[PDB]
Amino acid sequence: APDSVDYRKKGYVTPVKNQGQCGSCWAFSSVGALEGQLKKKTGKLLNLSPQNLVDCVSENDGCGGGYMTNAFQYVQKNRGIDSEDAYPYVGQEESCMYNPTGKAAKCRGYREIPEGNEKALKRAVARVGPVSVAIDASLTSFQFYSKGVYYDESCNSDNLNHAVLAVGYGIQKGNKHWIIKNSWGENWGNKGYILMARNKNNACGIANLASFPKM
Ligand SMILES: *[C@]1(=O)[C]N(S(=O)(=O)C2=N[C]=[C][C]=[C]2)[C][C][C][C]1[N]C(=O)[C]([C][C]([C])[C])[N]C(=O)C1=[C]C2=C([C]=[C][C]=[C]2)O1
Repeated sequence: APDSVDYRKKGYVTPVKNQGQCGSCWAFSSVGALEGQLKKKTGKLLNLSPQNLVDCVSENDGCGGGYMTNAFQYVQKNRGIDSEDAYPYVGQEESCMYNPTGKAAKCRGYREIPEGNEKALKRAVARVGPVSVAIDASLTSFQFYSKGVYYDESCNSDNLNHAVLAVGYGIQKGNKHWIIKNSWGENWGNKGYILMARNKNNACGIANLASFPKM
């Protein structure tokens, strides 16, 4: 077989989604990883509730931003995360209204990939499934990406400002990459996804704050 992987072909990744005017990328990145482990464990692909996270992970700041680890920790000690269906995404923080009745998954903690180590991230994506990663999506070059293996010498691995999901990795025009599921609607980039540079000195800090939930 090939030196690459794509969990979209295993039905691990739900349809692209759109944050709207809410800094909820962390929530979508978290839901993404959770959904992947859920499919892997129960064989059912399902959208988990990003709003549940936005309104209940108090260690984060709702539409102000957050970390995926805090999100996984929350799911763990809250002993559950509601499904999208049971806790719709309204794109604006409101009081926590988590309901045990709509629980569609749980977490048993999380593991973090060694900072800046793309080989470790590769192994993780291989062993586990979709992995949450943080990146530098400042550059306008990132803003209107549409195809190819994105790479911009101007990216700053120290400037992590967006949270997304790594659902695979491979090669293209002889370009090693990471298969990234963004959350700015299917309309953005190649159907919501974007291929980012791999083994290129940790371009855009793809491996500086990666993690996955245990389930
Ligand atoms: C996320 O929604 C990404 N948006 S964005 O609009 O998609 C965008 N992305 C890149 C460049 C420009 C626009 C922007 C900001 C909100 C949000 N980002 C985050 O939540 C990041 C996530 C990664 C760095 C891990 N984290 C925070 O901003 C953050 C973490 C916090 C916090 C407040 C309190 C506690 C933890 O903010």
